Amino acid sequence: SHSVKIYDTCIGCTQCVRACPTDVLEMIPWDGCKAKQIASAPRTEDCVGCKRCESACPTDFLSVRVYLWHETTRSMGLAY
Amino acid sequence: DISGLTPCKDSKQFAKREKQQIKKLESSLKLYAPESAPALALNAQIEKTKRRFDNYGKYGLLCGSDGLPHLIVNGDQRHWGEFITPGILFLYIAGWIGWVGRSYLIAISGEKKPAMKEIIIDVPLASRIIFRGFIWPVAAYREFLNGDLIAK
Amino acid sequence: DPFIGSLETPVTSSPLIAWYLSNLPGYRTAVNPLLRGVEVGLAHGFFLVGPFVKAGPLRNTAYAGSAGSLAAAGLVVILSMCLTIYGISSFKEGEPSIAPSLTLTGRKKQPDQLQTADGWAKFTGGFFFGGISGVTWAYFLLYV
Amino acid sequence: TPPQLDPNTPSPIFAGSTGGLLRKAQVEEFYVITWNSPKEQIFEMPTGGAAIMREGPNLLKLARKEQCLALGTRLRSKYKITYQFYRVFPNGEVQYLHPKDGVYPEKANPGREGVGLNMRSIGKNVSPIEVKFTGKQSYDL
Amino acid sequence: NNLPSIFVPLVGLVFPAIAMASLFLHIQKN
Amino acid sequence: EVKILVDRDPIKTSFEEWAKPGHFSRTIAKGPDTTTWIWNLHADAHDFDSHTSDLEEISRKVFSAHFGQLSIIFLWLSGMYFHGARFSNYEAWLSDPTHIGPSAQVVWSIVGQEILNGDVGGGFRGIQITSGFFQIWRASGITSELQLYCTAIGGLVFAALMLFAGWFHYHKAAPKLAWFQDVESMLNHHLAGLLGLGSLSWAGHQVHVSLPINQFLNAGVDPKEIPLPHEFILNRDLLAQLYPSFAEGATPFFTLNWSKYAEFLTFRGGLDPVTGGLWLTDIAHHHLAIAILFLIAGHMYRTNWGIGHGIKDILEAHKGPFTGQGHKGLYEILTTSWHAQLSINLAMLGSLTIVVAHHMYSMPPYPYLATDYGTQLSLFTHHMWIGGFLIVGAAAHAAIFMVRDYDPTTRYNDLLDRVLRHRDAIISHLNWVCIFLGFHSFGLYIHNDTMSALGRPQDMFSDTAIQLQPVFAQWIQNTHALAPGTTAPGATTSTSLTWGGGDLVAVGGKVALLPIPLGTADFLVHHIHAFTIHVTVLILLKGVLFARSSRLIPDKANLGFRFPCDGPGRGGTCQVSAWDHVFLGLFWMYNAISVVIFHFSWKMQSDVWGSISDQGVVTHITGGNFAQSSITINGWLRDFLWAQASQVIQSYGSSLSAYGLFFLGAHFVWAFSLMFLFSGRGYWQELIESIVWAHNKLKVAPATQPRALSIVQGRAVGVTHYLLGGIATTWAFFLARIIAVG
Amino acid sequence: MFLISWRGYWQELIETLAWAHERTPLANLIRWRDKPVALSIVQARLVGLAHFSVGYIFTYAAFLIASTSGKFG
Amino acid sequence: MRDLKTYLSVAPVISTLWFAALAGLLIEINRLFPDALIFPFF
Ligand code: CLA
Ligand code: CLA
Ligand code: CLA
Ligand code: CLA
Ligand code: CLA
Ligand SMILES: CC1=C(/C=C/C(C)=C/C=C/C(C)=C/C=C/C=C(C)/C=C/C=C(C)/C=C/C2=C(C)CCCC2(C)C)C(C)(C)CCC1
Ligand SMILES: CC1=C(/C=C/C(C)=C/C=C/C(C)=C/C=C/C=C(C)/C=C/C=C(C)/C=C/C2=C(C)CCCC2(C)C)C(C)(C)CCC1
Ligand SMILES: CC1=C(C/C=C(\C)CCC[C@H](C)CCC[C@H](C)CCCC(C)C)C(=O)c2ccccc2C1=O
Repeated sequence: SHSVKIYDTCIGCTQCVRACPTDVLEMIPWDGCKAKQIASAPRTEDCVGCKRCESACPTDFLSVRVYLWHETTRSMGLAY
Repeated sequence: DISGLTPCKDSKQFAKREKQQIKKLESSLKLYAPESAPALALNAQIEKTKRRFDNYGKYGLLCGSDGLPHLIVNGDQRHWGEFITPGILFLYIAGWIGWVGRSYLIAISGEKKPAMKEIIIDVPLASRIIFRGFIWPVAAYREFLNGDLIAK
Repeated sequence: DPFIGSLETPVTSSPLIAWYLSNLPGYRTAVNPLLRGVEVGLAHGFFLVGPFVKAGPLRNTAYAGSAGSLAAAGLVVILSMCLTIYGISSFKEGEPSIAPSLTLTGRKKQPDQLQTADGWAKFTGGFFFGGISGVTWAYFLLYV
Repeated sequence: TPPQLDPNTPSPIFAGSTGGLLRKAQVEEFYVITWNSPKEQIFEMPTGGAAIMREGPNLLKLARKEQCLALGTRLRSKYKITYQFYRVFPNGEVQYLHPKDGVYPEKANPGREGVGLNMRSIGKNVSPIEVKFTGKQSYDL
Repeated sequence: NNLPSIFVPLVGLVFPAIAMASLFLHIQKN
Repeated sequence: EVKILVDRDPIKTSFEEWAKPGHFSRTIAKGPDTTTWIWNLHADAHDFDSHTSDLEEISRKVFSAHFGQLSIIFLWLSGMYFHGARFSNYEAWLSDPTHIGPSAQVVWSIVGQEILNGDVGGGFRGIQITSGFFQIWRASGITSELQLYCTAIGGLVFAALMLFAGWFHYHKAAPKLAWFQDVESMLNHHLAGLLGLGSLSWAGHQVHVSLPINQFLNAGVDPKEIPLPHEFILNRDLLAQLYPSFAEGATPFFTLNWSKYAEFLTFRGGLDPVTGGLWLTDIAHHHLAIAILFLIAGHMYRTNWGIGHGIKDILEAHKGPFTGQGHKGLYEILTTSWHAQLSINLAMLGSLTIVVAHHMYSMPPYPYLATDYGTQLSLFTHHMWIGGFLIVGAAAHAAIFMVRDYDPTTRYNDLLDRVLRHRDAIISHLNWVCIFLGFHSFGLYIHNDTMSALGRPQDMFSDTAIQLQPVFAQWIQNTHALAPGTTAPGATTSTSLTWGGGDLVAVGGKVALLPIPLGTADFLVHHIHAFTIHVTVLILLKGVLFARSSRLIPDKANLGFRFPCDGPGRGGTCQVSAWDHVFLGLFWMYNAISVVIFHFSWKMQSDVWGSISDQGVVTHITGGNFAQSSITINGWLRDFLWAQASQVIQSYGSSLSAYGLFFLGAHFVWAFSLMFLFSGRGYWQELIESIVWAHNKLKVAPATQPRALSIVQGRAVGVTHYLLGGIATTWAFFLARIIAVG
Repeated sequence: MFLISWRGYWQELIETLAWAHERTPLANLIRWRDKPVALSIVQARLVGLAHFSVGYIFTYAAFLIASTSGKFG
Repeated sequence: MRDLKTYLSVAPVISTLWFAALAGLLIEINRLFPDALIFPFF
């Protein structure tokens, strides 16, 4: 299972949550931004590594980071 | 004279090469009629070859053992025209081009969207800028002395 | 079931094809694996005898067929090895069979014991014996 | 939200294909997606070909979660239909998978616990030399 | 003598088979 | 019903849209932020389907582009004719075609390139051409240069007319959508009008102009003494002296006693001994028959009247054992999108071009064409390459249609769904076939090489040790040889001399044609051809079928048609789009065509071409070493690549030197392509960062920030350079060899 | 081959081959223990580099030794 | 006239005009002086 981390530079535009193809990220209430929300990655075990969340993130550098890690049946995208 | 090289007028292989070229040209020349245009063209080619060899002999180059001219880039005063003078001319031309380009870039940097000026050049401004390159060394030296050449 | 990754075609589902495939020794579930392996090895060795003696390096000399026969036997040995290890890495000592439990209709049937350590061991032994016997029979019939 | 159940829902009209379930479904797991349609219409299956969804409740079996989510997002985008999918294990356990709180992830919901949050800039991570000879990683700290 | 006729087949064929079988069994072992 | 529908002044002609680049797309029209903008401006220029969504504008743009292409083609033809008229030795070559090499280009005398003016012959110096235009002009009856000048002027006029027509049909009167969607009338006019009438007129020209002039030339008359072509029309006495049937006039044609025209409408076949080509009477007869057939076949579809057939009715009312209801909604699909039609036409045109090359090399239709080897080689290779490229493009357009124009709700077809529902079996079977064919075909060669390298020539697959003969091809050859005796009583001889059986034909001391033997080598090369074709088909079909979705990626259609990948996840998803499949199949098409042309060249040089002495012995160019040296890879490398490259590398200082230079230059380009195929974008971007810093230090930073090329752009550049380098290398080698030795 | 063609094509081909192996009779009795997958990116790059280097070295060594030993001068 | 002049100032057109003029000048210079290997004026 890969590792997905979220930093505090997020502005809560909800693009990463919409971009995820396996329902890994969601949004929670927060306090330190105008949008009053921040993303989170509870369902880490379902990540495949497509890095679409990093593709859709407006910041100087990404506030969501994906590090590849130990692979399994789910992360390898195998249907057989 | 230098590095065991022979002056090109003295060397015999130079004349041998000229003889081979003339014979090769005449071999094809013999086919066509004397009044035909190909004969005139081949005669002009022969005259050009003779003139080229005469000029190469006159200019004082040094053929090697194989009979072909060699170039000396040492800086010896007897061979300054082979390398040094064309080098100075090339440096002058390249400095002209670079100075003109940099001046145009700095001139168009002022506007709000210089990209549209780069993709679509404006002709009057470039025409005004181009002729300032005739004095590029003086301007470059003065800008270096002042301190406007290098960005800070 | 339309949502299973398989299609129904005249070739894959016909009474003749079904009968012919179910009567093959590799699909007889009730029979113990040794008798199936013996037949499989006999057929495989009898088939394998030919090409070695017909296209061998010495095929033009007088020794040819004999040499070819020997080569065939050697191949069988290698094949037997390729079976034995396949058992050791697949089936444990105490685990039960892993064959499908229910038939196409839906009736519950006894799983095949071929997918077991003892079953595979019997199959390999029968295959080796049958292959050697078939190679010997083919050589004797061809050059006597 | 309380997880629901899918006792006896029928299935859409399909002619069959070779893109269906494989040995992993019998051995490891598979997924089940259920939705509700107001009228009978033709849609495109993720495995190739077209199928027809009966009016009322519909149920489908797939191999991976990505196919389920793609079909669900296509349904929501085009037909404006609510859907939900579960994961099924060989032993018979059924686990509710799609929206766990009852609301879609893109909508902020109170009472949600935050996981994987680092209260620093991405450039404040320590060098790999500081975490050497230990089982941790720089981004984990 | 005739050592090559005994040693070349051994190294060429038997030893690779033994090593391959041992390595396959060790890899597949749980 | 069928009607003419147009719109008046849909667009206004002005230069305001010329000033602003990229007006077609708003994103491009916004302005250049980085350099990538420029690279986009040329990529989306011709993608009319993405500029808008209305079919009418797309159809009008397509029509105008067709008109512009026709104008360009007419300009090219006019230029060729003008070069033939002015700078050429056509009149000298006409009298002595065997001993004079054609030439139609003259090089200036600026630098020293005057060595390129070789001694072609006939008191002329220039570059020898291999286009085969001189044979066409001779077969047309042209015996002067004024006619060529007039033809060039007419070509210029027609090009101007085509350009004006394009402008008029885009900016003044543009047809509506219903005009383009009338396929029955278009088919009727293309069959009866474009094809039948043109061939009928050409047959009339051949009957009235080409045959008498060619007969006079073949008799031995000087070209300057032949009567002008209009004299034959004006003077019936001359034609009566030549062909007495004309004395009867057109009365026999209406009298149905057509046998009287047997003098200039024959069915003999074979090659003409004097010129080594097909009989002109046979060509005129064939054109007349083809005109009749096309005129009859052009009245099949119902347009504006009761009689006729409906294409939709024919498709829908089709019932068969394996098909069933089948073709129900194909008419709407074919009449809705341009990409399906483009793919079908591209594939058909490629196949037709390959067939054209084969039929042209087999039976030479022009006089003094078989004995000119360079022309034959150039025509064969050029047509093969064009056909391969078209066949490749067909699959790409099919994938484009399947990606962006396919919806199963509004327009549903049963056959397409059935095919899409079992793609795995098709792909698996094709993969197995490719693996089996490749294994056998290449293992035969590797076994031959190994057996020959070990001093065992009796264990190879050759004509002497283990024979694998093409029995079916030999049976077909024997049947064709025996065909005119009993099966085709009308023909005096067989259609071609290729069939085993008959006599040898040679013109002017050089062999024209003789029967071609078939052995083990032909078997092996044919199987290699089949293997390569199967692999290319597998690649293209896998690209087409899995375009919409796949087991790995269930939503590939949302990403589009041209995307690099999906990400580093799932183990890696590089090159999953259909564009990558086409880019990969280009390489295999190149490989297959190269193998085919190599086989053709070596076989023709070894077994057919040659010279004949007075005694009657035939000496071939390479002395028949194909049957024993082409069974191993070492033989292919030594007896073909090493032996036949002597001429190209030794051409320095002669009139062929240019070819040698190309033989080097192409090589360079090939190596250059590797730089774009082995690397990635990140390294180049990181290097450009430091270069940009060094620029920034001296205040020469451009507003358009430099950016490295995109992944798709890099792949396209690499494949383009690879193909160009390989093709240019083969071109230079072939031309140098066939000009220096033949 | 390893230096131009990339992973997705081969992954789809492997999936199709796995389906073909699973569906056939008399060969579905034999089953694998490790799921077959296509090579990784870095692994494929390494394999291509190794092939390139081996071919380079062997070809040049053969040419040099043969040319220098044929004449012995 | 304004739009035509603006179009004529685009990069490819100006580039092709400049390079055609340069090529013509170089060709004419090489024609007037056929061969040149060293600078002989000094
Ligand atoms: C590394 C060492 C090696 C050695 C020593 C051999 C040795 C031999 N090879 Mg093999 N081979 C090798 C590697 C090697 N190979 C590789 C890497 C390849 C792949 C290219 C091949 C592919 C190959 C082919 C394609 C052929 C051979 C054949 C031969 C035989 C040639 C002698 C003869 O003329 O026939 C004398 C006659 C014989 C048939 C010998 C019969 C007795 C043999 C040795 C069997 C003894 C049986 C025994 C039970 C073997 C199994 C035990 C197991 C541990 C190996 C001989 C057994 C030929 C052959 O065997 O014919 C079918 C042949 O056609 N080899
Ligand atoms: C790829 C194709 C290929 C083929 C077909 C051959 C073929 C041949 N090789 Mg060569 N060879 C090849 C490539 C190939 N080679 C390569 C790549 C190398 C390495 C450089 C060599 C090196 C080599 C050596 C060193 C030798 C040969 C020799 C031979 C012969 C030995 C045959 C034999 O003993 O075993 C045949 C064994 C079999 C078990 C046959 C299996 C195939 C059966 C018939 C399957 C057919 C399937 C059937 C239709 C299934 C339908 C089922 C249905 C009924 C339900 C044979 C003519 C030997 C020689 O001396 O010959 C003169 C020899 O010594 N080969
Ligand atoms: C019998 C008359 C007729 C003729 C001769 C043609 C001939 C042609 N059509 Mg077709 N067409 C016709 C009827 C006809 N059409 C009708 C009724 C329709 C409407 C259903 C169409 C719809 C149509 C389309 C939509 C397109 C064509 C295209 C083409 C051209 C194909 C290019 C090529 O193959 O090179 C052959 C090259 C030559 C023979 C050039 C010779 C020039 C010809 C003789 C021009 C005269 C043709 C015109 C119909 C008559 C003038 C009428 C006008 C003055 C009032 C070719 C000029 C394609 C094309 O290239 O577009 C330009 C194209 O895109 N046609
Ligand atoms: C019969 C005519 C034909 C037509 C009308 C089209 C039409 C179309 N194609 Mg298709 N295509 C064809 C044949 C055709 N194709 C063939 C034969 C192939 C196989 C190679 C393809 C493969 C293909 C691909 C791979 C793609 C298309 C796409 C497109 C669209 C974009 C066109 C574009 O922007 O290019 C404008 C022009 C260029 C970019 C010029 C590029 C420079 C070329 C490659 C250089 C050739 C150099 C020259 C021969 C050598 C001399 C060098 C000298 C200059 C120094 C357009 C609708 C593109 C698309 O996006 O579709 C949606 C797309 O991606 N086509
Ligand atoms: C010359 C080098 C080369 C070779 C040999 C191959 C080989 C192959 N390619 Mg690749 N390829 C290459 C370069 C090469 N490619 C390049 C430059 C590209 C451009 C990116 C591609 C892109 C590509 C694509 C896009 C595809 C392939 C596919 C294939 C396979 C075709 C099926 C088949 O013929 O297998 C039969 C086997 C052979 C021809 C290989 C040689 C085997 C010989 C006979 C030796 C056998 C001897 C023996 C068994 C060895 C044992 C010795 C050992 C025990 C020590 C095959 C593995 C196709 C595929 O995989 O589909 C099936 C496919 O779709 N290739
Ligand atoms: C080469 C060329 C050219 C030229 C061309 C030409 C010169 C053409 C011509 C053409 C022509 C010149 C044509 C014609 C046609 C004709 C026709 C098409 C006709 C028809 C007819 C008919 C159809 C008839 C009918 C009838 C009958 C059947 C019977 C009786 C009655 C009648 C008579 C009615 C150009 C420069 C352009 C361009 C480049 C190339
Ligand atoms: C392949 C190809 C080519 C070629 C082409 C060609 C060669 C073409 C031709 C074409 C042609 C050759 C055409 C023709 C046409 C014709 C027509 C179109 C006609 C018409 C006619 C008419 C219209 C008539 C009318 C009339 C009269 C006048 C009289 C009587 C009545 C009537 C009404 C019938 C090239 C090289 C370019 C390249 C690309 C490809
Ligand atoms: C070499 C290379 C580059 C670098 C290539 C670049 C930057 C292309 C440069 C093209 C030209 C030479 C740049 C300048 C173009 C202007 C028209 C110049 C105008 C000035 C005068 C010459 C007129 C990549 O960006 C790349 C990306 C992805 C995979 C492989 C590669 C790759 O191999």
